[PDB]
Amino acid sequence: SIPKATAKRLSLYYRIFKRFNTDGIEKASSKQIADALGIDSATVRRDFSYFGELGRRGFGYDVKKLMNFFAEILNDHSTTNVMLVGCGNIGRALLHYRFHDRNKMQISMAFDLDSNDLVGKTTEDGIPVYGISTINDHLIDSDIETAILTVPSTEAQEVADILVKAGIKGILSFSPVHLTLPKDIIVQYVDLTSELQTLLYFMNQ
Amino acid sequence: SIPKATAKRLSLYYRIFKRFNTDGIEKASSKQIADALGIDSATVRRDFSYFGELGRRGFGYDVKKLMNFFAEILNDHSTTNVMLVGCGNIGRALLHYRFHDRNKMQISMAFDLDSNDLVGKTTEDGIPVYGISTINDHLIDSDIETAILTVPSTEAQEVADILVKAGIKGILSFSPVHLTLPKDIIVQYVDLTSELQTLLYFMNQ
DNA sequence: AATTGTGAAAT
DNA sequence: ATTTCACAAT
DNA sequence: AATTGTGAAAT
DNA sequence: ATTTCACAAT
Ligand SMILES: NC(=O)c1ccc[n+]([C@@H]2O[C@H](COP(=O)([O-])OP(=O)(O)OC[C@H]3O[C@@H](n4cnc5c(N)ncnc54)[C@H](O)[C@@H]3O)[C@@H](O)[C@H]2O)c1
Ligand SMILES: NC(=O)c1ccc[n+]([C@@H]2O[C@H](COP(=O)([O-])OP(=O)(O)OC[C@H]3O[C@@H](n4cnc5c(N)ncnc54)[C@H](O)[C@@H]3O)[C@@H](O)[C@H]2O)c1
Ligand SMILES: [Mg+2]
Ligand SMILES: [Mg+2]
Repeated sequence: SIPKATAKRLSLYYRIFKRFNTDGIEKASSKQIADALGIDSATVRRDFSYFGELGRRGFGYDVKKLMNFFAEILNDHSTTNVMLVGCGNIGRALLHYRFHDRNKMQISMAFDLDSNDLVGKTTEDGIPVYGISTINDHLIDSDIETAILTVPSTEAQEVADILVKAGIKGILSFSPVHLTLPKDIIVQYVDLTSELQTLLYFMNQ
Repeated sequence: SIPKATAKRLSLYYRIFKRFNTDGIEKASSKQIADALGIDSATVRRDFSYFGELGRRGFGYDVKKLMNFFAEILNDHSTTNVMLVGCGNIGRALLHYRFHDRNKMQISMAFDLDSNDLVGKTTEDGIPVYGISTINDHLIDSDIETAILTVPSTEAQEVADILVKAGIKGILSFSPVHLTLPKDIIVQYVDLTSELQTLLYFMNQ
C-alpha cells in the first residue's frame, strides 16, 4: 500500500479471495490465506492493517467483503485497456492470454514493424495489430496509457521513447535493459533469463 | 550470495559485464554498473564485496575478470539442460527463445499431454516434444533436474508432483499457484498477471 | 472466538 | 525496510 | 586515482 | 534484512 512489499502482494491477495469466492468459501483466516500464498500469517495481517481493520477477531475475514475491497484497491470496477508492442515470441504468448476472463484488463490493440505480416489483421481473439508508425493515430480514443513491451533488447529504448512521446504512462518490459525515461513513467520489468538463471543459482547452493 | 537480495542480482551483473565485454569496454566503475542496472552504486560495491575484493581502488573493475568471475558463480562453465512442460502459449514462447545464445543453459526437451499434436515431433529449433506419461523414460541420461512449468493453473500441482517423483529438483513455474512440495525442491515463480496488475496499481498511486 | 490488530523485537 | 513474535482484545 | 571496500546509520 | 552514507585507503 504505502509499503512496496505489501503493494506487490495486493494482486496475489485479490486472486486468492476470488478463488475462495469461486470455491463457495465464505470466510478465510490469515493462516489459510498465508498457506495458499506460501507466506507467513503475520504478514497477511500486517498487510491488511495498512488498509484499516478489515477482519473480525476470532472469525477471520469475510471472503466476499475482501474480494470486493481488493477489486476497488486494484481498480477492478473499471476496465483498463493495454497495448502490446512486439508481436514476436513472448508478444504472441501474451496476446493469446485472456487476461480479461479473470480481471478487468485487456489488450485492446497491438503493434509491430509496419512490414510485419500480421499488421492489418487481427488476432484469433479479435485484437487488431497495427504498424508502429501509426501509433499516434490509434492512440486517439483508445483509453490506453499502459504498454506491454516485447521487442528485441536492442530496440527497447528506441521503442520505449516512441511510447512515451505518444502518451504511454506505464510500461511492462520483457527486455533486460534498464529504460532511461522520465521518472513519472512507471516501468516494471520481467526478466525471464534472469529468473531461470537465478533458479539455477539457488539449486547449486 | 548469502543475501537473497544480492543473489537475485547476480544474473543481472553477469549480463552487464558480458555486454560491456562485447562492446569492447575493458573497465567499469560501480557507478557505470549501477547506472546500466538502474540501481545505486553502493549496492553494487556491497554486493561484490560478499565475494571478496574484486576491484581496485581508483580504477573500478576489470570487465573480463568480472565476466569470468560471474560465469563461475553462475555455473556458466558447464551446460545445464532444462525441460519444459506445457507446450501452450507461454510454453511455446520459451521453447522458441535461444537461451543458449547468451548463457550455458538450454531446453533440451519438452513435454505435453500424450494426445497433443506436437508430441512425437520437434520444435523448429530441434527440441523434441514428448508425452508427459513418458517422462521417466526420457529423464534417463538427460542430465535434467530443472523444469519450466507452463501447464494450466488447475494442473500445476498435479504436474509438479510428477516432475518431483521423476527426479526434478528445481521448478520455474508460470502458474499463479503455490506449489506444495518438499523443501529441498526449489521453486521460483513468474506471475505475469500479477506483474501487469501491479504496474497498474503503481500507476494509480 | 478462535483469531485479529499491532507494539516491540528481530532481521 | 520488512518480517516475525507474541499477546491483550474481542 | 579517482573510486573502492566497509563501518555505521538509516530505512 | 537491505540500502545508502560517507570516508580512509589506495
Ligand atoms: N521469448 C522468450 O521466452 C524470452 C526469453 C528471455 C528474454 N526475452 C526477451 O524478451 C524480448 C522479446 O523476446 P522475443 O523472443 O519475443 O523476441 P522476438 O524477436 O521473437 O519478438 C520481437 C518482436 O518485436 C518486433 N519489433 C522489432 N522492432 C520493432 C519496432 N521498432 N516496433 C515494433 N515492433 C518491433 C519484431 O518484429 C518482433 O515481432 C527480448 O528483449 C528478449 O531478450 C524473451
Ligand atoms: N500465456 C500467458 O501470457 C499467461 C499470462 C498469465 C498467466 N499465465 C499462466 O501460465 C500458465 C500457462 O499459460 P498458457 O496460456 O500457456 O496456458 P495454455 O493452456 O496455453 O498452455 C498449457 C499447456 O499445458 C498442457 N497440459 C495440460 N495438462 C498437462 C499435463 N498433465 N502434462 C503436460 N502438459 C499438460 C496443455 O496441453 C497446453 O499445451 C497458466 O497457469 C496461466 O495462468 C499465462
Ligand atoms: Mg535475456
Ligand atoms: Mg493468472
